[PDB]
Order: sequence, then structure tokens, then C-alpha cells
Amino acid sequence: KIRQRIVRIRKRYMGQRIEAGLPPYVWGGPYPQYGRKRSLFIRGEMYRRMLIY
Amino acid sequence: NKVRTDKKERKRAFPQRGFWKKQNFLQVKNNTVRLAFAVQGVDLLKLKRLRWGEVRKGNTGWWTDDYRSP
Amino acid sequence: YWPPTRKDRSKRIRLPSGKKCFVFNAKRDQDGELEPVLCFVDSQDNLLMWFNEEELLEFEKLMPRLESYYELWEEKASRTRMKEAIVAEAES
Amino acid sequence: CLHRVNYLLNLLNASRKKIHEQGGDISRVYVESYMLNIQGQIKRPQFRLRMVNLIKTWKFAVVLRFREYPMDEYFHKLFILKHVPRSLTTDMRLALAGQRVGLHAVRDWYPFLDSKTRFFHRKRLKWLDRTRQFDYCLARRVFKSKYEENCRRRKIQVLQARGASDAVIEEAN
Amino acid sequence: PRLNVFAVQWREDGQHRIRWFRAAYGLTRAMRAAENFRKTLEATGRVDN
Amino acid sequence: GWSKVVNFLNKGVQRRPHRRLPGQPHHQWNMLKTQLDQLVRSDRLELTLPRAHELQQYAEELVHFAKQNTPESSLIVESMIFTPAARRKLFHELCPLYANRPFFYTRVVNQHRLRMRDAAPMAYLEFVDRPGEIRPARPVGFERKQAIWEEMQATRRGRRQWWNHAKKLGLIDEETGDVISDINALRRPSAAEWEESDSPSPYKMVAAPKRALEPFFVDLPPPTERYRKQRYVFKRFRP
Amino acid sequence: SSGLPNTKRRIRDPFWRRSGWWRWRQQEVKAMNRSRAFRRHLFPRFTTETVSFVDAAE
Amino acid sequence: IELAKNPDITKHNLTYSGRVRAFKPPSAAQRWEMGESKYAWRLPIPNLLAGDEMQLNPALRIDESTTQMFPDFSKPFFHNAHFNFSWKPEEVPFQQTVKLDITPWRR
Amino acid sequence: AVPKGKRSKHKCKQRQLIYFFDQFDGVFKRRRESFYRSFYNPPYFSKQTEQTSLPPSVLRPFRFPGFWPGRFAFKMAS
Amino acid sequence: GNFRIKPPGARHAFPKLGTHRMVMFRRMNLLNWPPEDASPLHPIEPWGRQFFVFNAFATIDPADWCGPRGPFPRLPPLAKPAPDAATLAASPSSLLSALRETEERSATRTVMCVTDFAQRPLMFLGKDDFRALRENLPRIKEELKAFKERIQPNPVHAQYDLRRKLLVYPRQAMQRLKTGEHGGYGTRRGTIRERKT
RNA sequence: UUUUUUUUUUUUUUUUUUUUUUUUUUUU
RNA sequence: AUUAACAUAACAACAU
Repeated sequence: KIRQRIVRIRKRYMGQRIEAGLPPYVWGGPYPQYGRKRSLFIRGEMYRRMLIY
Repeated sequence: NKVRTDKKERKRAFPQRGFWKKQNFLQVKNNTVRLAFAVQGVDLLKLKRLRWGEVRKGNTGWWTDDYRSP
Repeated sequence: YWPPTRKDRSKRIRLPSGKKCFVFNAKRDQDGELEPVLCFVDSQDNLLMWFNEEELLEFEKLMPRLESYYELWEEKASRTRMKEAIVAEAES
Repeated sequence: CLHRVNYLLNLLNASRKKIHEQGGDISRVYVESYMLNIQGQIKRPQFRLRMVNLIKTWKFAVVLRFREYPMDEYFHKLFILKHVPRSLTTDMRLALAGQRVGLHAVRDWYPFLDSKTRFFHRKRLKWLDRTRQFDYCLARRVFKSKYEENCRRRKIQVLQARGASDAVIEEAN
Repeated sequence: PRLNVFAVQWREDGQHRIRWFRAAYGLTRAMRAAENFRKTLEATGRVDN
Repeated sequence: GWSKVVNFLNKGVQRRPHRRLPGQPHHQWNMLKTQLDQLVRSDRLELTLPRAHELQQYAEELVHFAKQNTPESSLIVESMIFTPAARRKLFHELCPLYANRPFFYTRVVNQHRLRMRDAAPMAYLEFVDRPGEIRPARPVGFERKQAIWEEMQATRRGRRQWWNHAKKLGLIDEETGDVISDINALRRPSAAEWEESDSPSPYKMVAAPKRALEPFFVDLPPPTERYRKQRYVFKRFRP
Repeated sequence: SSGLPNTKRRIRDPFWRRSGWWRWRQQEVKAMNRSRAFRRHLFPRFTTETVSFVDAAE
Repeated sequence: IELAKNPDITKHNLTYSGRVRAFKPPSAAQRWEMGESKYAWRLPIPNLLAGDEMQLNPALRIDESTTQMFPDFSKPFFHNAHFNFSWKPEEVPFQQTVKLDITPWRR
Repeated sequence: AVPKGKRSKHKCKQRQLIYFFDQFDGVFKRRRESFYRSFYNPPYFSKQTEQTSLPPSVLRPFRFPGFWPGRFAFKMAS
Repeated sequence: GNFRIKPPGARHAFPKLGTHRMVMFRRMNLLNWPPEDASPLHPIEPWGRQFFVFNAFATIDPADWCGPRGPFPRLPPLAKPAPDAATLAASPSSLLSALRETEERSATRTVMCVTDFAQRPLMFLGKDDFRALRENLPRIKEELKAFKERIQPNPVHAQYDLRRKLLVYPRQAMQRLKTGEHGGYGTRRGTIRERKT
């Protein structure tokens, strides 16, 4: 419940900035890692192969 | 079904308290239509709200008549 | 709370237009926390808006640019009066 | 504050409008009786765990009767019986409270203003009657004359409001 | 994921045993409790080696 | 039903102080909290009579704790609002207003009517001493004293009735045993007023009753007329 | 009061009363009511003629 | 009578059916073959033709109401703000790579 | 349980009046009195219905012109 | 205007996803807010706040003003009347054109305006006001710095810490899973099986 | 501040406690 | 247009 609350405020702020048209700046800090699978790396190879073909 | 051939009339027999209202989706759809007319420059809401025999040129209403005493 | 007593504000600065301004601690809209605020009031003592140190510093940088506009637009304004009067005084 | 009562409401309103257009006095019209007539039914299916019930709807027709109270009858019910409607009394009280009338009307409507005034008036009437002081015919004539004069003045003023000529007014009334 | 809980696997006397750790009170709290339980097992010497 | 069960069951039953609401307590409190902010932003709300009698409990406490002007009280006030607009209004328009009002800043008015769709009672929850109020409010403070003095000076009956009361307020001259002649002598500065700090411009503002007016015309509808939206959208049936 | 009908209401019963509403009592009560009702009228002491209503079509 | 029925005025903005999401394949101009070049504006030959008749500079046709200010490269920023392409500009400093750890317990 | 027999007409008749009195004493009578109180106050005006509804009013009409003294209408001006 | 009246093509030329979806809906309401003749908006970093210089319409002298009307009093503008029907009938213009006639205003009042992220008017400033404000800038920085020192931390944190240090804090159970025929004992044991060679 | 036994008190009266009903009115 | 079952209404009654 608290996380779903904080997300809203963050989003609101960001949206306000976008509307304003200010330079695009974000929180350049240590982000978490909610993912587990290497989807991007696994996905690139298929395009490589396809191209080859 | 439009043809009215399925067993969709069974549930309706029993009483109900209320039903859902897709306001969220409807609002969006209305907004999109409004935008599509606004880009051309015609007010749809205004025409959907004005009194039968009412004439209101441009962005005008009750408020307009306030200062326009003369 | 709103009314700043003599011991809660600085000297009010009057403007040609009658608008007043002072410095006092105001509850920010964010959370209601007190911070140094530059309050602006009209002739009838009504709140319009406020700034802070950051905002004022930012604005001070932009002030020069804005000044040119005052001179620029003035010309246009002046010329519009000539365009109106040339036909008003020649075809009335 | 019901929904299905609208059907009755509409009949009532239509009857009042038709009677007013027919020239009868709607202020003296009372509901006599009523009558109900069965029309039919509309059955619908209703499935259950081990049966299929039948759900239906009702259909009825209402017949109403109206009667106009002559002057004679009217007098006897209001003056004697004091069976005045509630609407009239509410109207009177409203006017009095809002100062729409003078001090002279309170006393005039005293016989029909409130229940206490009605009761005391009736007791005084009885005493007068026993004392051979009260004249039935005189009271009836005064009542009828006042009502007819008010009705006539209403129409005369309504006609004068339109700016009609003296000849038109004389020919109309 | 379905049980929404942490588990600790350790071998004692040639027998497999697993303990429950409900994470409803807190993810970090349950994780630290499980880690502390495993460390206590290893320190007291109840894990085969 | 039968209309008799209601009476039969109600025998020897105590009344509830706080009216029950649909939902969990956490939901109920949220509901009331949001409705308090919405009431602060409007000046009158139309609500059911039971609900109107319930929201007034917190409507009074908000203003009661807003006037203290203390860090502690500030916290409690913070703990009862959501949007910044309500905070701004409460702290800039309502606090100055009820400077001299000890309590009772709100009221409930019954409409004596039933809803078309629900057949439910209706009522209005309007603040006291606000523009376009249903009924006027009584004076407080020096205004009250002036009113009382006026009443006294009007007639003998008023004088007699207010004799006792007037003594406390000081409207009676003890040196002569008569009502004070000059009432302006009892004037004192209120909190609402601005303490003393101690043009030929064409852009000068023009005095006007609520707020001043600019010397220029701007093509803009009022705040309440520049943002349109459909109130409700029909939902087509699926036969 | 406020969203609640009064608990101390009195609902009439056409066929029962705490003071007794038996057949025998009904007779008496009806008799007295009729007697009182009748007396409320005030008829004139002098009339010239009496004319009745009749429906020619019927 | 029905103000919503105006296909001529609304153009393709609406679907006139139960299409919640529209579909639009790539355009001719968008495609590689017979497609408008992103760098041909600065060429000598086109300017010759375009003599006091048309400006080929894309910087003179940028919407101001839907564009953000230029950020600093040094500072974090989005890619989609102004970069209308699919390749990292050389101006951008070096970026580091992060590899997910599948078996952190081995440490 | 299940009914053992059929209800007579008499019983139903009785029930009808019982129910009518029950309802009248508790619903209708309260509603009537609540309705009648609103008369003092101005009529109700809805914002939603403004598109078709008549302008607002305060003054109440008189249903019984027979007992309505004082002027009824004003003479037209010259 | 933030939109091009009668634009080319058969589709919108602007994004309609994300925040832009909201912004389009917000801006469509007011098709004429931004004067045709206006300076570009200049937003500030911290809080969405834009500045722009424009020209406002004239107004009637207060002398000739009737008075405040309605809940939002406003002075009337200074404009000339439209052509009358008698002249418009003889005019060669079409009915469509004739019906679409409006007044004519005078825009000769130059002013600076400050808006929010939403381009919502907040305040208006003139040349004299702007010049006057510049002479008091150094006097305001010192006052702001002096007032900054009067702020103190929030005692909420300390009071909560003391409360939790010198008060009780009960904790309830969570996730009380039930069991079927067989009950639990805190720990479970696996099974042992032999291979088939 | 409320409820409860897990606390406290009684174990007396029966012409008592209590109560819906004034009856010289033999044809309301 | 149409019988019964069924549904509503009006009138008629006094040694009570």
C-alpha cells in the first residue's frame, strides 16, 4: 500500500516536469534489480541470426 | 446476441442491486472525439448543452452577460 | 496565522501599482513545512503567489532577457495605435 | 415519492384539467369512489436447480368518479360540519404568515383557519342556535353572495388586465 | 512464490530437513532470520560435512 | 416488512455516537477525510441528513485546531487534509475569518424532501458567515457589544433585560449608573488586521468588492468555466 | 429522528385494543359514535318546500 | 441531428467501428527505398532548386509547445528527448555495462 | 413447514385492512407531514435540469381564488 | 494558440500517449488562451513556472463603469459594434460570413505574465513594477538568509523515538495458515528411496 | 469511559412486591 | 365478440 502510494507521487512529479517542458533529468543513483532473466542479451542473438539469414 | 437466440435472458430474471459503469473508458473516448473536433475548431459540448432556442457565438455563456450590463 | 505580526516579517516594499511584498516563513504546498518565502500581496491585501531562494536566484538570471521584450513589444503597441488612428481620423 | 404512482398522478391531473376546461368549478369537486378491472398477465420463464418457475407481471385498469358539490351542499359541509380540506387551510396560513393579506382577513378566515378556531366557532354557533339568534338562511345567503362576488371580480379583473374596451367588458360580463 | 515464504535446507544425520519462515511480517526481516538460522546451524555444528 | 418489528426490536437499545459507514474502518476514515477536504473547497455541500450530522463533527475540529498556531496543532491539522488548495484556503481565508468566533463554525439545514431515485432525506452542510449563506450569522466580539448597546438604547425592555449582562461587558457607566454614551471608545485592534510596519502610474489597480481589478481586459472565463467535461457518459445495453 | 423513525410511535389496530375491543363493546362504541355524529348538524327551523333529485334517463 | 456523425470533419482521427487501436503500416517516405533522406537537406543540388521558395532546414519547423530544452550529456538524461534515431551519438560519454549475477552465493 | 389448508376470503379481507392501517400509520402519514412542511420554503431548483426547467420562483400560487381577497391583476399602463 | 486551426494531413501531428494525452485534453478547452502575438514562454527549473510578455486589450474608464456584477466582477472591454443587419444584407458577403461577424478590440497594453506548468494565469506585472522590483533584489537576499536561520527541526521524530522507548508496542500474528487431516510440527522431513540398479 | 465473570452483595417478604379494570347502569 | 371459476364497485337492512 505504501509503495503504490509513493509511485503515484513520483509519477505526478515527473509528469508535471514533462508538461512544463523542462530538461529531461532523472535520479541518477543506485537503482534496484527486480529482473532475473537476461532477456535483452538473449533477444539480440535472434536478430543477429535473422540478419545473417 | 443482437438476434436474441442465446440463453442470455436467464440471469436477468433475478433482481440486482447495481451494475458497473465504464466511466474511465467512456471519458477517454469522449475526450478523443472532443479533441478530434477541437483541432478543426468546433465546440461539441457547447452544442450538446445549449438551450433549445439559445444562441451563443464563440466561447460565451452566463458569465458573459455579467459585465455586459449595457 | 496568515497575518504576519511585526516580529514575523520584514519591511514591506510598495510598488508603483500598489502591490506590496515582504519576506516571511510560509508553509510550502509540498508538506506544509516552513521555509524562507517572498510573499506578494495586492492593494487589498490578497495573496497571489510566492517564491523561494532557488526560484528568485533562477529568475534573476532570466531578468535581462525579459527586459528586451518590454522595448520590443512597445514598438508594436505604438504602431497599432498609429494604424488604428490613421483610419479613425480620416474616414469617421 | 413513488415511481409507479405516476400513472395515477397523470390520471388525476388530466381529470382536473378536463373538468376545468369543461367549465365546472374545480374548487368544489370531490372523489366519490373508484373501480378496478383486471386486464391480463405476461408470464416469463425462471429456471431453478430442479424446476422452472414462471414469473409474471400485473396489469390493472383504474376507473374514477368525480362529483361537483352544489353551493347548498358546500355551505353545509364547511360552515356547519367544518370539514374544510387541508390545502385551503394551508394556503390561508401561508398567506397570513407571508403578510400577503391585511389584518381583516385573519378574522374573516377565523371560522376555517385552525382546528381550535373551528371548534370554538362551532360551539358559539350551537349556543346561538339554542338562543334562537342564528339564521341559517341568512348565513347561507351571505356565504353564497361572498363566494359569487369573489368569483365575478376574478374574471372582471382578468378581462381588464388585457386592456379590452368597455363595450367588450360589458358584453363579456 | 505461491507460499510467499523462505525456506532453509540443511542435512542432519543423513536426513533432509527444511524449516518454514513466513515473510508476511517483512521480507528483509524474514530473509535475515533465515540467514541467521543457517549461520546458527553452522556455528553450533548441526550440518553434515 | 411490517413496520412493527422496528419498534419491537428497538426497545432497550442505546444510540450509537458515531454513525456506521459502508466499509472497513480504514475506508471509512479515508472517506470522511476526503469529504472534509471537499467541504473545505466548496462552501456548501448537499448530503444526506445522517451524513451531514456526521461530517460536522470533524468540520468543527479542523477549524478548532487550525487557530492555535502551534507546532503541535499544526501536525494535527496536517493529519486531516489531502490537497494543498484546502490547506491554503484553511490557513488564508478561514483562519482570519473566525478570529473572534469561539466555536460553532458550521451548521446543518434539512431540506424536508426525498430523493427521486432513492427516497432519502437531504440536507446542506454550509459554513457560517460566508458569502451567499442560507441565513445571516450573529455578531461576535465588539460587534456584539455594539448590537447589545443598540438594543439597550432602543427601548426600555431591552435595557431592563440587558442590565445585568451589560455590567460585565462595561457598557454601563458606574460613575453615573447609565448606559455608556460613546460606544466607539471600546474599540480594540483585532488579529485579522495588519500591523503597521513603521501614484501617477497608468497600471494602477481599481478597487472592487472581493478583490481588486486590473486596468486591462483578459479574454478568459471564470475559474469555474474554463475547464469543461462530460458529467456522465451513456452505457449502451448489450441485448 | 435523524434517519430513524421514532421508536415510541403508536400503531392503531382495527380489531384489537388494550382496553378491550370485543363484539359487545363494539356495539356500545358504535352507538355512542353515531349518536354524537348525528347531533353535529344544524338544520333550519323554517322551510317553504323540499325538492328531491331524480334522474329522468334512469 | 447527430453532431458525432461527421466523417468529413473528423477525418481519420476516429475509427467509425469497434477498433480501439488503429493500425498504420510504414509510409513510403518512412521506408528506406524511395524514402526521404535525413541528411539530404544540406546537399548543394537541392538548394539550387529551392531558391527563395522553400527552406529545407529541419531546425526551422520544430514545435515549441511539445519540445524540451537541451540537457547536459554529463548529467543523466533520456534518449527519446531529442535523438530521433537508433544509434548512440559520439558526443555521449562512455557508458558502463552491468551483468546480472545468477549465482551470487558462490562468492 | 408446509401449509395444511387453504386460506378463506375472510382472512384475506381482514389482512388487507390490517396491512393498510399498518402502512398508513408509519409511512404515508409521516410522508404527508414531511411534504407539507416544505411549502414555507421556496421550491427546489435543480442545476442539472436547467436545460428544460422553468426559471426559479419563490412566490406560491393560490388554488382557491374564491377565498382570495385583495387585487388579482394590475391594470395595463398607458 | 497551442494548435493549428485547420491543419494539413489526415492525422494529428503531435504525440497522444503518456502525459501528452492529458496535456492535449487540458489544452483543447482553451483554444485561444495564448495570444497570437506573444513572446515564447520561459519555464523555471524547480517548480513549473513560465514567464511571457504579451499585449492585453484596452478597457473602459472606471468613470463610465456601471458596477460590479455577478460573483466575478470584471471591467468591460473597449470595442466597436459590428455591422448591422441592414448593411450586411447589402454587403456582397455570404450568409456564413455575415453570421460570423464579431467586434473589434484594441490591443495596446503591453504586460508581462507568469503562469504555472499548466499555463494558468497567476499574476500580472508591468514595466514600472518590474523596474521597481530590480532595485530591491540585494535587500531581499539578506532578509531571506536571515530568516533561514529561524527554522528548526521537526520534534516529531524525537517524540516518536521517546514514545517507542518508554511505551508498549503490541504486535499481532500474521498468515495463520490452516492444515488438513495431517497437522504441522514446525519442521518437515523428506523421504528416502533406493535405486533399481 | 462502557460490557463481562474470574470480582462484590442478598438469600428476606407471599393479606408481600406488582398490576392493563371504580362496579346501585336490569336491555350504549 | 364470448359461459363458469376468479377480481372490484354501487344500492338495499334496525326488536337494536
